[PDB]
Amino acid sequence: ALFYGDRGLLSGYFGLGGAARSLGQGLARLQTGYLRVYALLFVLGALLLLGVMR
Amino acid sequence: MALLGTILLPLLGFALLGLFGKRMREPLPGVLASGLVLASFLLGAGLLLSGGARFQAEWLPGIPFSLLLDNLSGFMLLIVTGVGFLIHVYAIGYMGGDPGYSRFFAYFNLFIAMMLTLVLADSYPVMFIGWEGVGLASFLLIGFWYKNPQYADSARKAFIVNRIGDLGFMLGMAILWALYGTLSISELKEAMEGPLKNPDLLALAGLLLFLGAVGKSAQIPLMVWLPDAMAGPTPVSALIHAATMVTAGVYLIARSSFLYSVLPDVSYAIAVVGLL
Amino acid sequence: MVVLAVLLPVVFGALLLLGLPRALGVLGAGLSFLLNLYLFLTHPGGVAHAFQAPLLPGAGVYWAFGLDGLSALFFLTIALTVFLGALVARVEGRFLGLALLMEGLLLGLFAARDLLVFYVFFEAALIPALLMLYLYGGEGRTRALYTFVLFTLVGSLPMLAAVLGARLLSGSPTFLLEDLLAHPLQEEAAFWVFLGFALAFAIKTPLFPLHAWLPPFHQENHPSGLADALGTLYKVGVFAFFRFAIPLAPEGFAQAQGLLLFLAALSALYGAWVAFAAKDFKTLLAYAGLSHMGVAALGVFSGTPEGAMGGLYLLAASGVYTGGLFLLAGRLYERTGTLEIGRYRGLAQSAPGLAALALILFLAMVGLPGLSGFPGEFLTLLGAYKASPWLAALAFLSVIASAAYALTAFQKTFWEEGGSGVKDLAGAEWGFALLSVLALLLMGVFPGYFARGLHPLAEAFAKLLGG
Amino acid sequence: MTLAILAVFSVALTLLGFVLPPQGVKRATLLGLALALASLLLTWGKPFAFGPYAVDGVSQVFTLLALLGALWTVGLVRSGRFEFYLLVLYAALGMHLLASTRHLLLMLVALEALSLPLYALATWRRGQGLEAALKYFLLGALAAAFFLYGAALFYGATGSLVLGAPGEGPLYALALGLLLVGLGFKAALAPFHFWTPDVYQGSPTPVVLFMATSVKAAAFAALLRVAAPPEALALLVALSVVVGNLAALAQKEAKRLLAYSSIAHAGYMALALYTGNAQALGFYLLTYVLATGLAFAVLSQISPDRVPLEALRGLYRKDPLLGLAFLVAMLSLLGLPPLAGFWGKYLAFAEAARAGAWGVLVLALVTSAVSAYYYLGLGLAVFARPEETPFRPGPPWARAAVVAAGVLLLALGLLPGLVLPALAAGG
Repeated sequence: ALFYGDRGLLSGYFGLGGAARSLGQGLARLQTGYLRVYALLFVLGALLLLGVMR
Repeated sequence: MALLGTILLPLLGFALLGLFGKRMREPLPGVLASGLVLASFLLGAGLLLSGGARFQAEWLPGIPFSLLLDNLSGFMLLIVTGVGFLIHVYAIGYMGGDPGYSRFFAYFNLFIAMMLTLVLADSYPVMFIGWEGVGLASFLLIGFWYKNPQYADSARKAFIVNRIGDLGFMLGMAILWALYGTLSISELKEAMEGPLKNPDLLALAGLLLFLGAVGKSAQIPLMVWLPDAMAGPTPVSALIHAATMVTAGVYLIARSSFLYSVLPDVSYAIAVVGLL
Repeated sequence: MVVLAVLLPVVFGALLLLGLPRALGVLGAGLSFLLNLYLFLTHPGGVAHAFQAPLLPGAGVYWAFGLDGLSALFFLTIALTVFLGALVARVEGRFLGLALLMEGLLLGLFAARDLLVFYVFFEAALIPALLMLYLYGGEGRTRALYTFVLFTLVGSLPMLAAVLGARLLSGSPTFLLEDLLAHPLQEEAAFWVFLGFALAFAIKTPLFPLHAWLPPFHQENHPSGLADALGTLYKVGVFAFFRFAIPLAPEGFAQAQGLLLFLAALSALYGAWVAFAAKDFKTLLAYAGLSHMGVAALGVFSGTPEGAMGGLYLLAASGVYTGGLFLLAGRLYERTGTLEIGRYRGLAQSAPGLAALALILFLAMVGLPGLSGFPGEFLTLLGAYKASPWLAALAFLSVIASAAYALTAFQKTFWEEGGSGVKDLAGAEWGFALLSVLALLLMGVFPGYFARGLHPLAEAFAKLLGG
Repeated sequence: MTLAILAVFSVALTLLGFVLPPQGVKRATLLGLALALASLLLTWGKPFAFGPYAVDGVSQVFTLLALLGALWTVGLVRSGRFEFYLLVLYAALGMHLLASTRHLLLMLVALEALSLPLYALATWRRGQGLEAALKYFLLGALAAAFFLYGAALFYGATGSLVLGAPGEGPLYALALGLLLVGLGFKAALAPFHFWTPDVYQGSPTPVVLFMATSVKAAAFAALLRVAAPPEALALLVALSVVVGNLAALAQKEAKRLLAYSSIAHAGYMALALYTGNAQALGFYLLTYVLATGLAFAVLSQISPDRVPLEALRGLYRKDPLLGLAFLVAMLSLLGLPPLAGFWGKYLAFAEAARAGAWGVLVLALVTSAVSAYYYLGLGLAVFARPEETPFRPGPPWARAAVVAAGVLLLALGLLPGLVLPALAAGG
């Protein structure tokens, strides 16, 4: 019982690996390839920074 | 130093018969074994008749290696080495045409050495070396003809059920460290005279010492391990059930006579378990 | 002096990798063994041969070395185990070089007299390990590798903040251990830094929830288990705790102690208990290692110099008998071709003296008195019991589970009815055997002599937790 | 007076290439760049300022790096158009100017100087290379606009277009922000990073070597000159490292993966920006430039247009030395001991923690561990069984280059007490 529990533990860690992978390709999905997309994401980011500065 | 010799001879012999031993003619491992055991009894009885013996040596800090040979130790020593020797010679007889004569008498010497290590101890961890050691040699002999499945698992069960007891022994032993800090039976007894302290904890230590004793002397609930010790060669069963082993169950209490003589509850229970 | 003993296996490994042939690196590990032993005997004290050299003068990182009462045998132990790995071996990849490299690396690890250098070695040891893993065998090689490596690395990189924080928040001029200890961290500064040491140290110990990498690592290396044997000498977490984590930021450990003792206990019990269910040598030895480490850590965490000395000792010796069991397992592999426990039963009649060798090793493992395990296990029991008795107790339904798994394995591998029959013993395996038995017997019979250097360190760094 | 050498060779070769075979022009441009670097060594500890133009320890180190990158990238390119050298020359001077001044407007002009000729270097003319070039120019000119209005607002809050002027409250804050925008974009910090994946994948590989080394170098050089506040620094770092590594996980392609990775790396270097140590940063970029230059030289020896991750595999068997070197590059870019990449990372992290910014440092470090996935996913990928893959095994030029670069890497991993003694004043 404790053995299988441990196996399952290992599998859950794999779960985190895949969560970071997934999050990653969401972030990689953030880039569509359309230039207008990159431009809007751009201005967005910059306004975020200037907001942070105060 | 002479006191240690008694222990050393059926180790040196054990080591000859385990290491070589198959390099010996069929009588010889029996002859060696029985010979080293022969003058262990003899050469330790020389010590006993001379009034006593002592040994103190380097080990874990705070826990030196201390052997005390007195009346209580000597009585046991004579029983073990004498009857043990008789059983050695008998084993020279009953073991015949059986390969691993070497193995057998190696195991035999070894056993003798271990028991001598157990009963001569002025410190409980040395006593414990004795305990686990004798449990081990029992394991080893009980499975002597290994080609049989039934006489394998026997010894396994032995050393497991028994290690429950050894765990009790360890725990109780840790209990009297935090408490006193000696762990040498003589000074541990001389430290237990007077008012004592924290009686609940002392009773616990003695109770775990007993939880060990139950395993070693085959009382209830750990009773179950002994019947299956039939598996080994008969003189092994002779050595375990009479002259060695279970007797140490009693002896641990007897050296601890100081400890239990002040514990009414525990002793009541001991008698109850004895009766049952 | 020290640095030579540190460097000797490192060079020999290179000479094995590119260099030819295989055989020389064996006597290389032997030489390391002899010198490390030589430094072990003739030791003057804490300083031994001191070493200081500029590394980044402006940063404050210097090469700082010496042998403690601790660093000491660990040179001997590691040198030994790895030497056996060299000789009995049979991985013989020309990565016995990767091994000697790893040995030397660990030697450098223990000798580090300053934090950042220690850090450097700590991270460096990873590479051969991954290599002798990756390119030297296993089917699931790459995923097991990412497991072991990423566990260690995710643990590791944050600690640099603590090693910086240890220097920077304490205003220590350099990374020198002496200096760092001379400037203690305050409350809820020492807290964060100790914690940051504690994660990286816990994951490499291992303790209970974080051990999940250990079974995959040991399975996929080259089956002789040279890579594995050296992997177990890489289990150094406890040493790092006692030497670094606790003394630099003890105030946090005061809070964490209950939890650490608990985890040590549960690691021990769970380890030995789960070990039972194991169907192969790699996994079995893994969980067993987990139990032992549980015990050691239990010893250290209690304060109480008794338990601590027990912990470090148990560590040192268990490197040896575990690494030994690994090499031995591999050697029976090469002759058989399988690491499975159930199949191929008869051995004992067939194998003349192996039953004795493997038995000796296993007896050392279950912590039988007279062999290496018991002194550490026992002293540990004492100290653990001093701090938290309950956790000593839970941790000590260990011996039962330990004897269980060990005896089950030994019986089913050796004692029963004949198979075909097996190869007797190799000439490497003989040196391996005898040397092993010698080590185990000597550390078991005279736990006094070894660990005398452990004793001052034990009680002083225990009182470090006092007033 | 390295500037002298640069302007001279560029202007001269312009007309000379009419009379010279393109190879003769290659020989020329190569010679010029190497000579400029020579003048850089002979001036170590000789810092020199003329106009808004100023050469100091920083200019010295960072243009040492940049010049190195330019030489390596020209080494590979054998196209029989003399301009495909000329443009590189131009760009190089432009980067030198960028690192060499505090004048916001001269900085602007320098930015155009370095950036315009790379747009043209983006064309192998492969259909992607035009898309890449396009995105690059549009986003680039946008950032031009920003850095310019920034200079105008700096001149706004204070009497000068030169950096270091005393500075106001909110308007000054705003102005420093508007400088930070362009200067940040040029360094591939997130979330300004979007171009990076597309352009590295789109442009011909050797050119990308040039960019990914020289450009990042010059950009951090000019960045140190700016006064940037802790909170913003925190943001940029966090985003760069997170999105960089995470999205790099998603990468199936070597160049693009390397782009995202390089976003994470800009993220790491930005920590040095907390104290702006520059002995530390100088070192970091030394290590990084060597490793990356190496990596892209190898990616060039695979294919100019695109390299997938598998292509990297079995590289050890094919050429042992290149496999090993690529491995080392992956580890130095991972920031693992005992490599110079570890000391660069450490020096940045050290300056970071020295500044007492903890959470940021931690995140950076954690996701830096995340990066090991793909860094080993390449470095080890070297040893797998080779699949069908294009391989052109170089001149002695490339073999000796890549191996030299690696050796320089690990040398300073063990002995930074060689160069680090003077990344400072130059002792």
